[PDB]
Amino acid sequence: TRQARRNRRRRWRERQR
RNA sequence: GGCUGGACUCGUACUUCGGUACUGGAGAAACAGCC
Repeated sequence: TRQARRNRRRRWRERQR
């Protein structure tokens, strides 16, 4: 599913926010 | 959270109008796994 990018991309990206 | 993604509900695109697809969009690094 898309909830992988919403956990993989989400975990590497939130780090920036 | 130290790491991954399997649903949701949305917003937005599509589309048979069901339903899926976009986390270069959130609630929410929530829940599951290991907890």
